[PDB]
Amino acid sequence: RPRQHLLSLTRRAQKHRLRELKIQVKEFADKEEGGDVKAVCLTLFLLALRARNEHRQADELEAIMQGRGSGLQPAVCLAIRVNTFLSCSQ
Amino acid sequence: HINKGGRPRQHLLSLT
DNA sequence: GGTTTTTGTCTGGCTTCACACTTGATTTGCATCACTGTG
DNA sequence: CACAGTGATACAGCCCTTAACAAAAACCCG
DNA sequence: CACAGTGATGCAAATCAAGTGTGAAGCCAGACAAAAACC
DNA sequence: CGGGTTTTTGTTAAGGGCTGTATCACTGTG
Repeated sequence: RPRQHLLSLTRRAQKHRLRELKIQVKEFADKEEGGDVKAVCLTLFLLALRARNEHRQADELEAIMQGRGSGLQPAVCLAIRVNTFLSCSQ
Repeated sequence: HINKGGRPRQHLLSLT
């Protein structure tokens, strides 16, 4: 049977394409980086995303992995509401 | 073996 | 039938999230009020 | 020399690949 | 029976902060074992 | 004290793609 799309695969049915890769991934992480796998994959994914010209997604991932800056201050929300010529209902 | 020196290896998340 | 893919399981051990009770202490949502503006 | 718009358009800035080389900072040991 | 505002007010609904011990869920180990679409 | 080794950062040019800003003749309260 021909293979299907990788994203459409379930959580369990996608480990047998990555079994033959995580071995060298983690041995490289041990021998060169120190042992971290999530961090080195973060670096690789940021590099791939920036090469693909998806800097918006790269910045979103950087923000979510770093301290979450989500949420605007009430003062700046009021500043936007007043300077952008907006009304309360809008 | 003799140590040849070199710059220390920082965390991969701390580089450019 | 062959071949490849796709799900299923196996037990001990680990981490990670939800809740079981209670009492307040807030934050947030939405209806109400008499009006406008284009004729 | 009022000052903050008003929106479509075009050009500049910043950044990614190729690959080989160059300038520069941190330890080791004679 | 126009309809989308217009913002302040006030009450009701929702979420949470405080205490620790549980349950409930996802995943890890490497390996074995059934369904399903093309020849 | 300074080569020697290792690691960090930048540089050269041809193209592609996203993002930011200047430019054009106008507006209104008079």
